[PDB]
Amino acid sequence: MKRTFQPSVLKRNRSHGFRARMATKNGRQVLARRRAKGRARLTVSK
Amino acid sequence: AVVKCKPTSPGRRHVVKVVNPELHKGKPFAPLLEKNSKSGGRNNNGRITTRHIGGGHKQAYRIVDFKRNKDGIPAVVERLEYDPNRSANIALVLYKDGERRYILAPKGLKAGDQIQSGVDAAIKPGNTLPMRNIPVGSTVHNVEMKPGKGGQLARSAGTYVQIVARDGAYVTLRLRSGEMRKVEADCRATLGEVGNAEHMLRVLGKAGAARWRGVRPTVRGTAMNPVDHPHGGGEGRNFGKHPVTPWGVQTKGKKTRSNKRTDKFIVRRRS
Amino acid sequence: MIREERLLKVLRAPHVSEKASTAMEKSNTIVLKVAKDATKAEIKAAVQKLFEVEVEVVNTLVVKGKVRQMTVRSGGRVIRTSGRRSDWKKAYVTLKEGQNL
RNA sequence: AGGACCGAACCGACUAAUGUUGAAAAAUUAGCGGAUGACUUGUGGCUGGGGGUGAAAGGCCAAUCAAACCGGGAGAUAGCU
RNA sequence: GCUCGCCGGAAGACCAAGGGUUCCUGUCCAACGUUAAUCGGGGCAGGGUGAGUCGACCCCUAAGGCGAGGCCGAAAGGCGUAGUCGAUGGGAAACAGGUUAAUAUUCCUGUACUUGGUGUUACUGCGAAGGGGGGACGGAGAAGGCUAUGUUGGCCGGGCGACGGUUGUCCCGGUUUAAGCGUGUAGGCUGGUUUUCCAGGCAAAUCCGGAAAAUCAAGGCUGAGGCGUGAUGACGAGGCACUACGGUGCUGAAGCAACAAAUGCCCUGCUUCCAGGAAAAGCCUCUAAGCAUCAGGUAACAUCAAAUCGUACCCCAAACCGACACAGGUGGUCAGGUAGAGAAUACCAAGGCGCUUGAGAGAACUCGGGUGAAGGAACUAGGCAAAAUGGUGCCGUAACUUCGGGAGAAGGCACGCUGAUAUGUAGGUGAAGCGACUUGCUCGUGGAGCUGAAAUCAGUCGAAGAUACCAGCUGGCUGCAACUGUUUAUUAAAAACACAGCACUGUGCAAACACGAAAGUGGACGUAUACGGUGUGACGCCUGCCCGGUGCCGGAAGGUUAAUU
Repeated sequence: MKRTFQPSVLKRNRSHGFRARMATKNGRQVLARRRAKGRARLTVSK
Repeated sequence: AVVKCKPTSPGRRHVVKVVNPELHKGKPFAPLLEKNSKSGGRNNNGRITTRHIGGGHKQAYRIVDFKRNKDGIPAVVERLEYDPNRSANIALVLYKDGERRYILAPKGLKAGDQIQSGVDAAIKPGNTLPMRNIPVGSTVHNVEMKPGKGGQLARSAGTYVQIVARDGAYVTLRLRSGEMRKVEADCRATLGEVGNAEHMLRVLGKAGAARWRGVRPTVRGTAMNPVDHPHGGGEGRNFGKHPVTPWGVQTKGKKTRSNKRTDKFIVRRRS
Repeated sequence: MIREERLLKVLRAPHVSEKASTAMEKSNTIVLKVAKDATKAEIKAAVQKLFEVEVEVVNTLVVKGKVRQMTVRSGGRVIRTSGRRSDWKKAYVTLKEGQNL
């Protein structure tokens, strides 16, 4: 059966990547929270 | 000519098609084409704003001359062409200076005919004149609403407009709806009716024939649940309510026109 | 033209392997480790100057490093650590007729 | 010619049996329907929660849907256990 | 290592996506592996990915995104113009052999090709964010010409049989060879060439478009394949040597023809239909401003430059998505033989596997199957399940019907092998020879050779000849829905939804309506033969009476009636 995760690097980066987070102020607020928590990986960007 | 197909399968039993031998068979005139991407009835917000639109055949837009501005230069009709963007078909006309254009094909037009526009053009089908220069009682089409804007009225397949009166700066027209309307006498019109009057006689025959005109299925309101439509549920087939649109406005009789800016131009409303 | 300091930077080490030895003894080809950002023109100039040989052509590839795992003790306690070795660039330098080291 | 016919790929899911701490959080085996079309499929894109989308079943919206998920108001309130 | 078995339109081979060293070599067996393990996709160490031509990047744009100014909006922000991004699409060029334990169109050998820069020479009108061509486009169907590929013959090399026979209508194997360059033919399209003129191509043009005149239609574009060369080269059965028996080294015959051939190529063609089938750049061409013995353009030659990133390996799977070394899911490409209509099916090739617990036993019972006397639906809610039918050709086929259907209705019969007609027929292909011509990738005639159904007559074996696999059960009466379709991913596929058709109703375009505090956008680059809403649901015959109630439409005299005053 087809499962929900159907990976694609281009779609991954376009949806949750660093430049996508930086494009809006809500996404920029996501990054600030993750910096405050001290996350080792800020985004899915790799 | 309208032709009935033989019932060699269901889906062909009730198909009636309008066949036109004089329509061009080759490709259209390339310089007068543009792309026309489909919308699905979605606006720039991405939401369905008109229901039952989507799919259908790919179409290219043909730039049709609705203004008819080239005054005093005769044009000859090269060929009649099929146009997928409208019910009427169009004519490719060659002006004496070597420029080509598309116009709506009037009723009697055919290849070789001569057309002209302007104040001094002869009173013949396919000729475009200001309505100041057209005799009262004439049958015209592709009628301008504002001088120089381009034809807006009576553009469909079998439609036409009657000039019923001329009173000063305005002429009074009888529209296909039966409405009497005033327009400026400087607005242009083309003499004759639009051709392809057999358009209304075609029968699609099957569901798919409407799907490839880009029409999606219509679900009856009474077939839904109350959350989806005012014609809500019921155990079995219940209605018990006044008919309304999906947004709760009483259809089947309630008038919806509200335009005080324009009311001065409506001599009589349709009936 | 490439400055001499750049040339003294771009060459890292000869690369020793049986593929490298076979290449040298078959095709007169020299295999080196080079700076990861060294272009073929830079490698050509560097070999031609620092090794005093005449170079035919340079072929390059990037080698991705592997994950290496080993332990470090931090205050009377051994902890397992993991990390990736750094990438490096490998040059296949074909010599016209000279002899190298 | 055909929303034509029989029938593989391909797309479905009518019946039975098995399975039910499964090989599998919906499958397998034997049959079954469509199979040039209102078909099917890859790759991108758009629509966001009282909102979307729906050939309409309260269907689907990441194994979650008569109002998703995450965080917060928040130690809601609980004449009940 | 030898046998046996399984897949073979896959369980083989090559990728994309995704993964990320799983790849190859050496070592180890704790843990991991549903057992053991000397083995491993496990631990440790070392190695491995070579590009002007493949891909990315790059030039160009689709849907869409972002968007200087701008227009809107309490703020946040929304929309959008110029523009700029965005492939799943268009833009330049390499093939064949050899080689590593692990890479190859990348390394080597041989033979090529493309684009650009810079010089020299010769001849010269060059020059755009501008004009025009082109790129550039659907579905279906039908040839015809070919090729990949296959079969047989010839040729070459080998063989003479563990058991009767086997010096021959005998057996086994091989009979390969590319890009490029030259030629330009089966086919497809189109009249050509000059001269003059101009209300068109936002300006101007010698280009495109248009109008006349003359003169020849005998011209040009496009195009598979074949042929030549590439290639006295490479490869090549097999021998001859060494050996660590892994494997390495040397040499090397023939290397042709006929027939059959695609779903591949000609073909982005041709014919036909309606539902009427991207864009932009590269490319060709025309001029403007401008430049003027410059600069630029064309051609030849020379020379240089073609960077950077990917390249291992899996890839219908033990490397991806499913928590697992999970009977599931996953797009593209290739496709050999014998039967066969076939990519079904059976058995095989190349290739790959026996599915990571075994050994015995031969109870009940469960599961998956085979066969059953007599009976034959008596079973059961119900013929559920099973059994049965099943191919091709021919004969024959009712009611009813919207005249198409019903219909493979039903029901029958003939099917193997051998010989003859005919040492292989009808048909297909077609060589030499010969005749012409405009003189070779020519035409006509001819019929060698090859291939080759179907039928009839005669005979013959078996219980049985569509012998296996494969492969319709049929008929009668009725309810519902006209029909193909769609749906409750995961207990409901239906009589439900949709549907073509019908009706009512709204809407005059800045349309109604919908999404939006708005700007705007969809409706629609449409315009009443159009668009939205509602109900009904092919077709046929039809659709009666009621306006008291509730709605909607019209009217406004009168009564009542808000802010305000």
